[PDB]
Amino acid sequence: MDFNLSNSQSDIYESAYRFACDVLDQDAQTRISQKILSTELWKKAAAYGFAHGPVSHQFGGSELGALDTALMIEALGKGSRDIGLSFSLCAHLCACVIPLYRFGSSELKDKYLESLVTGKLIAANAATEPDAGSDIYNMQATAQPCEGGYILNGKKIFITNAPIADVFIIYAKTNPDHGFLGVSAFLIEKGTPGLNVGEVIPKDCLSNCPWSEIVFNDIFIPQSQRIGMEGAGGAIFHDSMIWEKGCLSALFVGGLARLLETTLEYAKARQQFGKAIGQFQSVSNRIIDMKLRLEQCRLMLYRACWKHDQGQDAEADIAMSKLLISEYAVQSGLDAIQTFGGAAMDQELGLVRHLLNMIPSRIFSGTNDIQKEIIARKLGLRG
Amino acid sequence: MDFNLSNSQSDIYESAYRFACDVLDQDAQTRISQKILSTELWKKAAAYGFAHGPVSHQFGGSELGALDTALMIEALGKGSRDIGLSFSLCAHLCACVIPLYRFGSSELKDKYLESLVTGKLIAANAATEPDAGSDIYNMQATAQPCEGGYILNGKKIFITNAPIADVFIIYAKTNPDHGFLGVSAFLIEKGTPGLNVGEVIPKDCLSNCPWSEIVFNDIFIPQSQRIGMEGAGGAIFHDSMIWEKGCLSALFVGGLARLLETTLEYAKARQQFGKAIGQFQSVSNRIIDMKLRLEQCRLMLYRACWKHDQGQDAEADIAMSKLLISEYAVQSGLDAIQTFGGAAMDQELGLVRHLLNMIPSRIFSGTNDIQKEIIARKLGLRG
Amino acid sequence: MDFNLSNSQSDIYESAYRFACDVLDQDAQTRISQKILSTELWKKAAAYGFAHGPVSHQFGGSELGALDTALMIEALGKGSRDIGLSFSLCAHLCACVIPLYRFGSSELKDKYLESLVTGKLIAANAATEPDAGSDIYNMQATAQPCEGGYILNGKKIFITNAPIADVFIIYAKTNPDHGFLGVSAFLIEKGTPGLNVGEVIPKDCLSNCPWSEIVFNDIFIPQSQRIGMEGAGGAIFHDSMIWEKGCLSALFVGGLARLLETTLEYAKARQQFGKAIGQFQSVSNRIIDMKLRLEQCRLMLYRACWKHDQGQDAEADIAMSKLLISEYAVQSGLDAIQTFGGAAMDQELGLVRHLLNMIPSRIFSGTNDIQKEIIARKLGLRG
Amino acid sequence: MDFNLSNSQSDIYESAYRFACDVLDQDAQTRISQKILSTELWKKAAAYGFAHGPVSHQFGGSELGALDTALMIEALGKGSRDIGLSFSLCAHLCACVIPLYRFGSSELKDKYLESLVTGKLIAANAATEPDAGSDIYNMQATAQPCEGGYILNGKKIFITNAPIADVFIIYAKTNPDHGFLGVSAFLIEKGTPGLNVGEVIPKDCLSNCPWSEIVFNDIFIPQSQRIGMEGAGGAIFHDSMIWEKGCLSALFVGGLARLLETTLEYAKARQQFGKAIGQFQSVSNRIIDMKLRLEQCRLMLYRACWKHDQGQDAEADIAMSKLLISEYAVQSGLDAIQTFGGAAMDQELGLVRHLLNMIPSRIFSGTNDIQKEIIARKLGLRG
Ligand SMILES: Cc1cc2nc3c(=O)[nH]c(=O)nc-3n(C[C@H](O)[C@H](O)[C@H](O)COP(=O)(O)OP(=O)(O)OC[C@H]3O[C@@H](n4cnc5c(N)ncnc54)[C@H](O)[C@@H]3O)c2cc1C
Ligand SMILES: Cc1cc2nc3c(=O)[nH]c(=O)nc-3n(C[C@H](O)[C@H](O)[C@H](O)COP(=O)(O)OP(=O)(O)OC[C@H]3O[C@@H](n4cnc5c(N)ncnc54)[C@H](O)[C@@H]3O)c2cc1C
Ligand SMILES: Cc1cc2nc3c(=O)[nH]c(=O)nc-3n(C[C@H](O)[C@H](O)[C@H](O)COP(=O)(O)OP(=O)(O)OC[C@H]3O[C@@H](n4cnc5c(N)ncnc54)[C@H](O)[C@@H]3O)c2cc1C
Ligand SMILES: Cc1cc2nc3c(=O)[nH]c(=O)nc-3n(C[C@H](O)[C@H](O)[C@H](O)COP(=O)(O)OP(=O)(O)OC[C@H]3O[C@@H](n4cnc5c(N)ncnc54)[C@H](O)[C@@H]3O)c2cc1C
Ligand SMILES: [Cl-]
Ligand SMILES: [Cl-]
Repeated sequence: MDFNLSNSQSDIYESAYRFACDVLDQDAQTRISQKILSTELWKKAAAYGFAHGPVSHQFGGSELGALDTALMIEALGKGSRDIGLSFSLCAHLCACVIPLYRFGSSELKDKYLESLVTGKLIAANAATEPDAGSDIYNMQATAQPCEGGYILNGKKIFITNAPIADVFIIYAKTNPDHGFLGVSAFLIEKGTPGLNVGEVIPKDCLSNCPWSEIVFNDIFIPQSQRIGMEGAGGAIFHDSMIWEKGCLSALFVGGLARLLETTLEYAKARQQFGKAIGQFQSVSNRIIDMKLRLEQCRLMLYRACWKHDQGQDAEADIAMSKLLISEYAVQSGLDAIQTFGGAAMDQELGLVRHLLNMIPSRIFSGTNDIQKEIIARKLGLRG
Repeated sequence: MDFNLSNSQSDIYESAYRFACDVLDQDAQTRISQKILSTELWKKAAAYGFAHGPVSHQFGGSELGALDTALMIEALGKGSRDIGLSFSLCAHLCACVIPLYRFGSSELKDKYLESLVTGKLIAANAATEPDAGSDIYNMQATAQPCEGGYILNGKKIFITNAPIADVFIIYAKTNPDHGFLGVSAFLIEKGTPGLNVGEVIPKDCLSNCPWSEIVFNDIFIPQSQRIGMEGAGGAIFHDSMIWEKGCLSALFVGGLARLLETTLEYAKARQQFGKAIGQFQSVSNRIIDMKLRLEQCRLMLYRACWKHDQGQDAEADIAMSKLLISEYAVQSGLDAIQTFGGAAMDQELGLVRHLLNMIPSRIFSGTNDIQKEIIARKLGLRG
Repeated sequence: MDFNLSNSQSDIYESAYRFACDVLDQDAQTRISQKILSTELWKKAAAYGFAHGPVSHQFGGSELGALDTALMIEALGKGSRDIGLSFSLCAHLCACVIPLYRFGSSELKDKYLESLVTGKLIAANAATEPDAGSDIYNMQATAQPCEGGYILNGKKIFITNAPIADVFIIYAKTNPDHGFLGVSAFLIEKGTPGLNVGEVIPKDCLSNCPWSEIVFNDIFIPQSQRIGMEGAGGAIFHDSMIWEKGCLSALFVGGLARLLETTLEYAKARQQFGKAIGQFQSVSNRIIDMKLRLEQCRLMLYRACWKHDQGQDAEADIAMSKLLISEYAVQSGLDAIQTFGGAAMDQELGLVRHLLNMIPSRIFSGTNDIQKEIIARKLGLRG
Repeated sequence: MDFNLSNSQSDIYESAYRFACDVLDQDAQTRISQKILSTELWKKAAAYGFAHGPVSHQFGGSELGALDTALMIEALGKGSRDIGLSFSLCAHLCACVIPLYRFGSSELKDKYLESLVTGKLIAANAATEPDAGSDIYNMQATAQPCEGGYILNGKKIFITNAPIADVFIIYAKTNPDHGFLGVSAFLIEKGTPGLNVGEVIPKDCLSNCPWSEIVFNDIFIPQSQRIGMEGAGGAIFHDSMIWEKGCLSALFVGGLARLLETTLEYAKARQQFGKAIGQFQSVSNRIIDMKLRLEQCRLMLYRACWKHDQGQDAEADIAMSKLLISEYAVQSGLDAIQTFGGAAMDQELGLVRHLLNMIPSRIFSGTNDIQKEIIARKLGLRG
């Protein structure tokens, strides 16, 4: 048992933190105010290494493990206020780069993977539908096999990066049943006939991270664009969620570390009744809760990633981490606001915007109720 | 013991609800989107009766008790999405109209009170300072007595309605000590030399309800503009907070009643896994919490107002109501968002904006930690 | 709307409180220490009126409504430390006296009801089985119709008062289906051939309130011992639970009122660090929670009972009250213990025994998860 | 970073677990029922190694680090139902053996330490007084220096093991001020003139772990019985609490691991409504909370002990662990009871007794409010 980072891991974290502070956080307030996702800045961050993860050197990646990748993303979360951009970049990595690397043919990787790893192409992951969110195997988009490939029809919604993506990793039914083997994955390029990408739909949470719906009207998918085997898509989707749920969630751990530091500084500096407000137990009790949450969920995250790196079954640990991080991030957001009082209603300081940005952490990649269904199944309660 | 409204009270509630739906809620989405406070619409609502409260018929009021006034404001909260406007109107009523009615001289009431009651003049309440929020008796603005009145200097912050107000109810020190008798209240008109009203400072919560800072640079206050006796201001401020804390908080009870209805409708209609999502206990358990909260805090509010109407000491009951309503409003906001999942990130439906609008309820008129200090004192724990 | 008791209700409460303090609470510590249920003392309390409730004067009752009955039981809970005895007496009233009064034939009432009302006979309610607790319609005891009545077989468990009861109100299947109409109710006397009443089974919660299992080995039930019509038993059981869940739960409201007074007195008197421990916000924040809980659940209880008295549908209100009272009673038990620190480990003061006595409130008459299923159904979430 | 135990640590844990199951847990139910602390069995466990900890081989110890010692005690907590005995043995180790080893003179260690390490003498730690619990530096017992040593007077309360102890580690004032340097520690033998050990005072929590008060009436303490330097006692007390708070708290982590296994087995086996009760989300959501708590507080405990072993400052980490473990142990106790329903009221299964045994974990060695004061001070909020 050892609770230190390796020297390599300390360097990865500190380098990522410096990049997030010195490059991404510069001029963040203007981009946030204007709801701008700068794709030039996104591509710099991708190329710096935030789009690399476990990808091999052959395709321009860094062969990072899960703990290394989570540490990099934790630094990003602590160092940059522009969490919309960071969420966009990490969704591309965890839900698009990594599945293509893990399941795509040599031909598909040779054509697209280095471009996705190095900041040349942006990808979006398209699985959720109007009638298939938590119940993702109810998806109704169909990739009907035909001569030469598939005919694709359907509608996908809530698709992060769709308005800016060059390629789409799309999940659709290649068989009528709701089984583990009815879903397949495909890579489709922007501009393919019949791919209709909707306009950006604004939101108040992660408000500069673009999403939209996409509609497939009789798209022809060439056989060679299928990712993995026929029917693998349920398993490919599942695997990609595991990566997203652990590593991507590290963003909110780093965000909580930044929030706690900001909150402690204010509670020491702001005086009422002749003393720092942190001297009143109502105030310090909440801040202590924020610190307890941060230490607990960080350790759970690190252990989940470490278990994956060891080749152990980490499915329940990752679901537990996802759940704790997101619940703790939202509640600590509210606790920080309450520490600042009326001063929390300053848009520049951004405490309310920070809370808005944490609200979706309990929803993306599977809600926290679905995390508990996963844990319940692993505990043997769904027999 | 009786838990029915009177017929008079049912009529007051239903008339207020119809006005909020048929007048104020029309075109609310455009005003919300554009961050517009329509003063023409505000004045219609004031004149309809939302600026009347307990004021006598002599000054154009309706002689409502606290329970009647709270019921009217509950209807406003349920019926209109434009809670920024409603908060603006109720702050004018509870913190400006009512103290002037209760403490001002016949001369001051004759000059200003009917105008404030009937939608002709807008008022702002100015007590909080940079170094005096919870510790309001630390306020440093000084009204130094002189020949003919007072010389006023100081700075007030977080002042609801200041950018649109015609008159300001201002609290300042007329004596150096932090005692119950060091503070006095004054009415000052917009345009008085030395009154410098700051520009609107935007916020994400209650985002169309304007606030700003105001600065006093050697304002001369004529003696006849003092509200109540010299030193009454601590007691006048306290009394106005009691009215604000009970009646004004009813807005968030009505808002919770609307939110619960919206949430129940969705949980019955949205299906996943072959059934309505309300059939899963994770989902229904949260909605039941929202319903438990609504019923409990509504009863506590009604009893607090009823006690006031009976002439009983309601101070602790009002602090308890303020605390429960605001905590429950925020947590139910988060519960509704979690019920809708990704669909909660629709700006038109407004579930995230609703949460933003509830966040300040735990802060205005005294934070919830200060409510617990008040209750602790009434329980004998501050002896 | 009115939050005062009537003069009649104030007298009922104060008379019950005096009886609980001056008769039942005397020598309670010895009976508690020795795990004694004094049936002589029980019968005095029954005859005083705690076994009367809504029963008509014809059978020696007081024709109390639900709110009156709940107030009497609240006083009992506040005034007597011997909550095991009080629970025993209220179970007899709410689950045995009242169903017999509401559903039994003139012949059955004439034979047994005045004796049960006036402290002459003790009754036990026997519905729960090893395979039928929350799922009460799965009960497997069978009352097979035959010439002259029924042949009864089965086993009932968790039966309050069975070791001391003279008569048993028993629920059993008269038809094979799990429907609303498969269950019937019967009154059976102690000593009937084939009625095998088990020995008292000790417990640490409500430890002097006796319970045991009972077994039916081919009991012959005469036709005239059926309570209500054939198949009414599901509805009779349901109705009796409504009475038990509202009125009987008042015991724990009165117990919380006593606990809060004890806790406030200690927090004012116990000094550390040069002041009363109630002056520290960690301490006063918990006590304030106890007070918030007490006021909220008392109002919910009173409204539920008042709605019943008005002839309105009170089913959801009663389930909400049951849930709030019991959750609040347990958590306030823990909060009081934490206020006293090591001093809470005094058996005479009884703070730990009080917590033990509250633990079963979340279980009897339907667990709190079943209360939420009931509320969910009334909210339309079980369609 | 590594989350595996070493092979040595796995052996320590498994050996301790086997001893707790195969020796201490045998016949535990009889001892629990009879409120028996078997000193013969206690001494076997001490000699097995539970009284060794970090003590050197010179005095018969095992030179364990904090993580090793915490693992041994975690196994004890999981393997033996007789947590009263385990608490007694661990209090002797952490608050008496370890301070004597760390601070006592060669002469005092040579005379007493091997006997305490090996199961020959039992010790009690006596610091708390009627007016000095959380405010331990208010203690009023005085050790007035005189020719040859000290004259001791005072009263100590809540003293674990006092009715069975052969020696007492006693803290008293050697100087009038409440400073870090006013308190000294002394070892006093049973039977010393003027040492009046009270009779066992029963309690419902940890009910077979004996405690009592002790009174000093003009005891003469020889100079050579002082432990450490004059005035070290504040620092010796503090150090002993650090050991007690981390390692001793591991008992409740192991107890939670056992409780969760018992609870999962029941939730899989008990059926209602045609399925295992674990299939209902109200039920599985609570069990998942128990599992989340166990994993989080175990990791926090291990890291606190590891930090100590690394020579790092672990004071805040230990206070956080103490707080989380004890809060989680109590709440999981209530969650297990609610999972079992009426079946939790079985004394043999012991779910209610388990809860009683966890209640004091939030109080011993400093309440959880004092843990938050410690963390607040380490966070810089008490400047
Ligand atoms: C910021 C963000 C980015 C996203 N990016 C993408 C993307 O890039 N690609 C993509 O394909 N999708 C994306 N999604 C969609 C996300 O996958 C869905 O929002 C998620 O699967 C939940 O589905 P839903 O929103 O339809 O909620 P629903 O499934 O309708 O859930 C509604 C409520 O019902 C509860 N519920 C549903 N089923 C159960 C059950 N069995 N048991 C208990 N409770 C249940 C839910 O927990 C929730 O409380 C994104 C979502 C967000 C918030
Ligand atoms: C929507 C809104 C509208 C407002 N409108 C007006 C207006 O119209 N006129 C006007 O004069 N003011 C107005 N205010 C200001 C409001 O009165 C102050 O925000 C409030 O008094 C709290 O003061 P503060 O913001 O400086 O917080 P602070 O007092 O700095 O509180 C910061 C934190 O310290 C805690 N704290 C402070 N003292 C204690 C203590 N003794 N014990 C425990 N905790 C403590 C607080 O609870 C809070 O968590 C408005 C505020 C809001 C949010
Ligand atoms: C003090 C006390 C006195 C009692 N007196 C009597 C008496 O006099 N007469 C009599 O007949 N009975 C009596 N009972 C029994 C009581 O009725 C049962 O304990 C109660 O019905 C719960 O059943 P159970 O204990 O078998 O729990 P179970 O039904 O086994 O419940 C176990 C767990 O599963 C949960 N669960 C079960 N079904 C669901 C579901 N659909 N959804 C979500 N969660 C679920 C439960 O909430 C609980 O958490 C008494 C019980 C107590 C504690
Ligand atoms: C099982 C058990 C075994 C024990 N064994 C020993 C032993 O062997 N030797 C020995 O010397 N002692 C022993 N103790 C005593 C223990 O040290 C004291 O119980 C503990 O120090 C708390 O003191 P107290 O009980 O007087 O509570 P108090 O100090 O009176 O606390 C009462 C309440 O006030 C709160 N409070 C007090 N001060 C503050 C503050 N500044 N800020 C916020 N809240 C505050 C407390 O948190 C608590 O909620 C034992 C206690 C227990 C439960
Ligand atoms: Cl405090
Ligand atoms: Cl469910």
